[PDB]
Amino acid sequence: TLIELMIVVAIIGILAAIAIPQYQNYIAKSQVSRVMSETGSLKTVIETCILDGKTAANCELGWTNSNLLG
Amino acid sequence: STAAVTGQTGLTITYPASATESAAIQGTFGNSAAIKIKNQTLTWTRTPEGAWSCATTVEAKFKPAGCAS
Repeated sequence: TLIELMIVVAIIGILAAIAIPQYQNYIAKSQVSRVMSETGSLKTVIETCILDGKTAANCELGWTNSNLLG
Repeated sequence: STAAVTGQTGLTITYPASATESAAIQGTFGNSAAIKIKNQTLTWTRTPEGAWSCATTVEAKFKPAGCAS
């Protein structure tokens, strides 16, 4: 019957109009936290170099490239 | 364990038999050491005048400030 198909169309329209949360916040926060951890890992080597009296060129960083450029 | 015959194969003692030669305590890494430094050596050498110093054959980034020479 026509009314059943119209109800199906209405249900499809209702489902398609679901509110989408701003998922950008979660991804951005996770990426910033990952960069936070990655950059804070270098604090140990930087502090040891500074307290050892080494120059900038003599401080060996164990840095590996990060895909976030952080 | 004596200077002539130590109890470990990784430790060697070069003892001066005269007044003009230097003494040495050499240790080669291994066993539980990292694979990267598996066969390097660290030596403490003593000149005939009685001055001690340290040398190491590992890479510079692994050298402590004491044996940077």
